[PDB]
Amino acid sequence: AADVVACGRHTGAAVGAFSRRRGFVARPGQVVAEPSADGRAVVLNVGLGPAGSATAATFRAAAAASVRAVGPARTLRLDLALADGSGVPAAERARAVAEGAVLGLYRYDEYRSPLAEVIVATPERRAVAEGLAAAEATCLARDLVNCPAGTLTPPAFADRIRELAHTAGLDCAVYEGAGLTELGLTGLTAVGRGSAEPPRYVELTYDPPDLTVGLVGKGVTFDSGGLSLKPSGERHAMKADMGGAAAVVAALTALPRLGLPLRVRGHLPLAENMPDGGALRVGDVVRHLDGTTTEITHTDNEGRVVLADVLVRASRPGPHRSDLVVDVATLTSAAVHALGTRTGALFTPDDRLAQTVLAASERAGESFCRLPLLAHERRNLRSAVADRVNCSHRHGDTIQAALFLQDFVAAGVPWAHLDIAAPAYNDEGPYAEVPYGGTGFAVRTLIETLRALSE
Amino acid sequence: AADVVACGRHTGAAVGAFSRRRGFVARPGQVVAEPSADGRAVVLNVGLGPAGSATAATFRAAAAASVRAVGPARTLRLDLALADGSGVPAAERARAVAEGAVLGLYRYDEYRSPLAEVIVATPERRAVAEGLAAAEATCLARDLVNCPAGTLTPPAFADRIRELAHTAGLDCAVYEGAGLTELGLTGLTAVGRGSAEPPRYVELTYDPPDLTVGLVGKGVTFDSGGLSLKPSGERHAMKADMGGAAAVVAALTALPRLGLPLRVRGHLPLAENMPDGGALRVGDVVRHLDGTTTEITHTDNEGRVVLADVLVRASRPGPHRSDLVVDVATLTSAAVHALGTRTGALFTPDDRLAQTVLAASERAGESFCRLPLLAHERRNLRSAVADRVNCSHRHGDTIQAALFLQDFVAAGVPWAHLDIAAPAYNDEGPYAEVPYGGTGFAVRTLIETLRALSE
Amino acid sequence: EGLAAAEATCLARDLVNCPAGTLTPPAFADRIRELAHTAGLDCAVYEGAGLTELGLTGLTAVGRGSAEPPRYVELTYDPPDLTVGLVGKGVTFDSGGLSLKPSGERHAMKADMGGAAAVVAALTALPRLGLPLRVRGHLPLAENMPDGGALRVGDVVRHLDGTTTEITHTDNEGRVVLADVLVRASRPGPHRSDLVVDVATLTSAAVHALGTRTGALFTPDDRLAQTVLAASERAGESFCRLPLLAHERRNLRSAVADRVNCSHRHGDTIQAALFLQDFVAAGVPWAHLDIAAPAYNDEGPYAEVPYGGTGFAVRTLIETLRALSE
Ligand SMILES: [Mn+2]
Ligand SMILES: [Mn+2]
Ligand SMILES: [Mn+2]
Ligand SMILES: [Mn+2]
Ligand SMILES: [Mn+2]
Ligand SMILES: [Mn+2]
Repeated sequence: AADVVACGRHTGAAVGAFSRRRGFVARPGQVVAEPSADGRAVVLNVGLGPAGSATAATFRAAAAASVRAVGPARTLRLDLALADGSGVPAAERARAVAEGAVLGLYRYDEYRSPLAEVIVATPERRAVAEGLAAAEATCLARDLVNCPAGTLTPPAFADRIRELAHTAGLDCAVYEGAGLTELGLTGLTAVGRGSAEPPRYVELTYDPPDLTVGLVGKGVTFDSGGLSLKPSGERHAMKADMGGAAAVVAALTALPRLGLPLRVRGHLPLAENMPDGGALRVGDVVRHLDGTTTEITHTDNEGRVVLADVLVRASRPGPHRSDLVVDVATLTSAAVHALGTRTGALFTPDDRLAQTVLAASERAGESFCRLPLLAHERRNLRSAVADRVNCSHRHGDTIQAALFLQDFVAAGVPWAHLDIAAPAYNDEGPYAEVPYGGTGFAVRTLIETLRALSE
Repeated sequence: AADVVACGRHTGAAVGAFSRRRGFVARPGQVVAEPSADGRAVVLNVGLGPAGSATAATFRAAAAASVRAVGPARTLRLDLALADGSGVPAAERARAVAEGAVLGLYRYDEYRSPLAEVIVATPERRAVAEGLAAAEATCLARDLVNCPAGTLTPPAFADRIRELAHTAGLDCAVYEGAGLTELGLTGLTAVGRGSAEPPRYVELTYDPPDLTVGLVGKGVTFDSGGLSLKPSGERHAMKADMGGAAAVVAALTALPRLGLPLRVRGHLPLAENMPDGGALRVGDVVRHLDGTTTEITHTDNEGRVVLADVLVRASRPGPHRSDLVVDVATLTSAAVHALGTRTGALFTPDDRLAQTVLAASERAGESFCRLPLLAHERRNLRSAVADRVNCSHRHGDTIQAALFLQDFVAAGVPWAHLDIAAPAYNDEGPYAEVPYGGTGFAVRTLIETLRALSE
Repeated sequence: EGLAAAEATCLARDLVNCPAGTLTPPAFADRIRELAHTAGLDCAVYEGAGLTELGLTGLTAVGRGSAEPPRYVELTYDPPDLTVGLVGKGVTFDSGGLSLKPSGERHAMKADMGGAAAVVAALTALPRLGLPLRVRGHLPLAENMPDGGALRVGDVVRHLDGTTTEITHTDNEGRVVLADVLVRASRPGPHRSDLVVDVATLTSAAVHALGTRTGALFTPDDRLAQTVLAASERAGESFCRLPLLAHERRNLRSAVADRVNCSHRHGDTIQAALFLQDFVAAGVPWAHLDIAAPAYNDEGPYAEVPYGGTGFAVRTLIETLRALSE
């Protein structure tokens, strides 16, 4: 039995006397190992819960639990997708089992000083291939987020995107120094100025021969806070503030494999936010690409300032025309207080786009909830000096940040904003298919959203 | 095989192909379950590490890991103590396996809305019986510490000690109200006054027909801080501030089973420290039983004030004469900063008593380190008003608290002080034989110390 | 002998009291060079590219944020008459780095080179005493400053022994700086350092338990412990031994590297000692002296101790080296 075989069991399914004696009750993610019938290999009995309540997430989580229980085995065959009786069709089971296996195997050992084959048993080969690709993209995002900021600097991150673009056949332009200055991304330049690592701006285009979607990803490779320095003695995953950029890049790398008939452009501002003799100051004013002005009332609300000019560039009327814009950003720390650590916030004025993103997230097994663009919170954007502030010092910053970003989206362009600060990094232990640390959150939601949009 | 049999394996010992295929490498506490040879029951292979490095703690921890992996089995036989090859003699193996099994099975489910038999296989029946008794005493302390303070009030705790004394044949006197006032325990009375639950004082004596040892246990059943109220938003196990009293009571309950030829008296001041219109005030002075005075500079350093008069009573020259005094107290929060969460502090001027307690702790597998009674820290006891303060507001409070207690021990009486604030409560997850929450720390050290003293 | 021991102590007092803007790492290296020359001690100063070649990546990473570049100095007392290695933490100014020390709390940030001061001063006294033993001083010198190019939380240092440390708090910089020096000092090689003692104003957690006038001693070697403690008694300096608790190693674990420089949990004094232990070559006896609190007296003068820099550990070291030479 190829070293280890993992069998999915719904509640009520038969297992041997040994599994029963060990307490196997088919609880989701429960794994009991036993010798195979011939005594030459290992069987894992893996719980899928009641058949009537099982979802694709159940299969995804059960696959992750299987690969975690593999021990020193060289080969693992997952039969989980062959369990029927639930409402989850075979193709969705196969896709989810494939995702969960890759996501569950993920390790980040690059900075530390025998499993050779995972096989998914199913006729749904296409679904398996899609699952593997989606999960591999997620793991790419995980690597990028986990990467120490001293390795993944803005220049190094730009180089990495260039290499990934080259592999995938994606068109890539990297802007730096004077070339960057010409673009008028004054938020990026101002925020990035304090650091010894100069900022970068990268555009990625997936453009198959077969609507144009713009993806904007916040790539603050290290967020210290700037002069409004993050308190020492509080823990912050400061290197993880490029999770939005990671999600966008990774999603873009998966599109050529899927062959989606839609044009997608990625827009990635990359910078460090550092304290320094030449750092952006509280009370300074940024004049943005659209001529409007932002007073910097708190240097740690840097992401919205960096994204502003990119949203103008991405959405402005011009050559070939981006029909809709989605931004992804580890933007706000206020959200998590209400929503908790595992749910992202979705903002959009477009109800059908909201539905498209939420349904995409459900298929992907990623938790989002929509928050309203409350008109009465615009009063908290007011500045005594400029057109707006980047920080009100009042409650409601998650909503205020969304309204701030909305100011820079050209009139009539459908737009959605994904604030993923909390779910982008897991500071608790591993659970299900999610490791400690960088999660790659939103990659799969984005892929699913782009699929629906292409249909 | 009696549902489940647990086999101890040192590194290099033979296991079946299944255990090897699962990755069993005899790592301490590693458990791999497999069917028995006849297919009718369960075998647990349990790691004991290399034979040359195994200690009694290894066996204790391996036993705890065994009982945790039992599943729904009705009977468990531990063969762990029959593994030889290590330096741990058979009797010590049996004692430790017995302790670990009971300690590992411990659960505290009283306030929540199939295992019927654990058997230890060995000829060392006496050692097993001693291990079970020591562990049962530890679990009694665990229950007392875990108990909600609203259930274990000072009056209710006094009643519980009375019941335990009655079972064991121990002489017990409970003092309350006017009877308590007569004893002159003015620290206890002053600290306890703010609460609606009145304080208690309990004396327990083990007095077999076969030296007199005095045990003093801090029994603050709930420490809010008093008027110097503990900051809300910081977590404190305020109900666990009676861990010292718990350890002393539990140790006393084990002595009749062991039949130690020594007289041991327990002295237990019990109170709540609460804010109230009538609570002890910052700047108030307590006149103690020896006529000396303490200025209350911080109401949250209440334990030393409560213990002071009890130490005078316990050590004063008088009827039958207590030859040595050991106090146990969850006293200080400063210690943990240096020593960490799993090590108690030991203070004594007596080098041979220090050695006796430390060696006892080693046998028991409880971590202590001796701290010095630094003469230059007495300057931090000075008060502008009284003979001493209960808080210097300077670094070194763990040492200062010990010196404070030393003031009340009658001249020439050997004395040791055990500060166990951190190890008395585990606020991390369970590990080895230690659960989350109340640990019963110091019970086994005390029993081992009294054994050595009786020899 | 008393005058010489006290004069060495006063040299350490001067070095600690010196404003950090005067006693920069380059200036401190120059001062050691001058003191070595007086005493007849062999001295090598490493800087820039020459420093880079040594692979002291902890020192370089910690020191990078400052405008004052780091230095590394080796001092050898080598009379014609065992080889003892002394490692001294020389952070000439510890601001905290990006994990910046809170403003409104008082810290003697210039005093974070007290360990280096004690080692240098002890070495200057040896030629006067004529002790028959070879003693090498190893002094990493740097400023820990916030800057656009400062070491970041989450960065990984790859040390001279190939092992890795994740920087979870930039204010636990001393252990990171000392790591590579301990590898260099203890590695098997030419003439062979038989034992290593490090002295460092390392930890702020200790003082909570021990108070302001007592240093912490760590060593797995019971006889070396006794030698140092008895030396301290003769010198009138207060130390207490703390255990190298095996169960505190779990708090060194990192999700990314081989270890962290900060657990954000209780027990950092012990954890820091275990961290340093990782870099001492197998079989080399080692002791660690954590003297953050007693190195600087922030209360008024008492007895023979002034306000400010105390020169703590100089006399203990001299007494320890005397006993070791006998
Ligand atoms: Mn920020
Ligand atoms: Mn940010
Ligand atoms: Mn208290
Ligand atoms: Mn208390
Ligand atoms: Mn520091
Ligand atoms: Mn330092």
